[PDB]
Amino acid sequence: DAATSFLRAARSGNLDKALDHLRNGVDINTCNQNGLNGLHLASKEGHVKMVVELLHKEIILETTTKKGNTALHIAALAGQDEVVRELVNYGANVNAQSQKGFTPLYMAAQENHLEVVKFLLENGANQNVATEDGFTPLAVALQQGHENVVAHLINYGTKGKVRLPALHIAARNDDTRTAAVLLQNDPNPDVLSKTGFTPLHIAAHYENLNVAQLLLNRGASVNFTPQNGITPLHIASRRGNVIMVRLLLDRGAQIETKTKDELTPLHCAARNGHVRISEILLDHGAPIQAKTKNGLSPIHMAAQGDHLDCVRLLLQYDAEIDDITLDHLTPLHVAAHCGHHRVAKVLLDKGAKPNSRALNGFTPLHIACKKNHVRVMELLLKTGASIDAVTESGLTPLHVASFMGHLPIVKNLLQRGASPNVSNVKVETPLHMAARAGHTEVAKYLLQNKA
Amino acid sequence: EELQDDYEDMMEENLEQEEYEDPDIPESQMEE
Repeated sequence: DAATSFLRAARSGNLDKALDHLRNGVDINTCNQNGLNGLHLASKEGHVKMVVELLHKEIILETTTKKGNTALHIAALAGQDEVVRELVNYGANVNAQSQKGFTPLYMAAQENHLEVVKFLLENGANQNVATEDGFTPLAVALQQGHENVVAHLINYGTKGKVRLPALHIAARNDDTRTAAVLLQNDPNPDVLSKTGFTPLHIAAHYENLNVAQLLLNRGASVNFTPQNGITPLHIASRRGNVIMVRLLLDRGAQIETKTKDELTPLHCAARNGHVRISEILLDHGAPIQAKTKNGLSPIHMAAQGDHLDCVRLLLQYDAEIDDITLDHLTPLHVAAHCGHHRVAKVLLDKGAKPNSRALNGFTPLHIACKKNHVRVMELLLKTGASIDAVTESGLTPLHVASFMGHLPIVKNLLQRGASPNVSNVKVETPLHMAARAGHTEVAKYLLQNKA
Repeated sequence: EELQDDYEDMMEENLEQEEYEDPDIPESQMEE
């Protein structure tokens, strides 16, 4: 009576009566005379809420009827798109075979359920599984004249699973109930996607703390390293997830791990200007002088992104203010290149050398005059940058400004007393470079001077 | 809408794998 009433409530969608019966003590795995439990009956009738509630109360998802049909089989044969999606989201085997060899894809294809067919194909349903008759979903769709299903089956071909694994989708939505059901069914929290990222990576990306703690309590690798070397701590530091960084460090995240391009989590934090995360990583012992493949320290990445407070914090933690890359670029060089005069001001007011030479002998003043960064130019000249400094090729800042045609830079350089009659390794003047590039206004201003 | 992120291509775009790499160190050589 109680089990019959529960199964009747499951069939009718009366969720309250079924929940009351389950509270009273009715076993959730009871089935009718045909082998159909409450999950099968709810899946037949499209009762998505009843399906979810029964899955939460630990019904056996892969229970088969007397014909061998799982709940996914019944949902696909009944064309319940939302129930099919919900069953797959909780870890239903899309390639299950019944007693006669039918798969959910076969049932969806024979019944012209195009949405179910598309969703099953997107979730790795193999359309080459034949029944005991040798029939495929394509063959039965051809026999029944289901033209759209035939076209979709042929066009899909063997594209495989293009949807994320169910644990990744649960981690994205912070949905701990689906994740708990999935981990009860499949005990592996480190399931890999096509890109090689675990669900912990997804949780770190969106700062889904609850599913992150649930995954870590089930044995997720806090230091998982894909082929590109991006650990979850890297993602948390890049995204600015302070709480996720704290959680990962508390569970044992390694502070010095490098990516494929040799970036530390401090590099990711400083590149995006996350001051609090950078301070947490430094207090946990992150190397402040660690370098990427091109020799960029975290202060270089902070200066490149105009992250003034991150530059200040790194300088406070004794970062080398004149560290060079492989191209011999100081943070002042990077600041002059990107036009960040505030970063340049903080660096020069903290003791950065204004006349540092790059690989081609370029000073920060040369780079500022190249890119028409006038404020960086004034800041450098005020903090004692040499206005007549030459490169390996003998290029003065006036040469660079005149060739690039930057009128404000040329005007300001001549106003401060830069000689326009200097020469290169070849005997070439700023007027030569202005005429060669056809900058009539710059050449005219040079000619009003003593050029 | 509201379900695009369930797919591997959308997740790959969202995770921004290029943001964990050293892009370049441009010089813009003046001579030619």
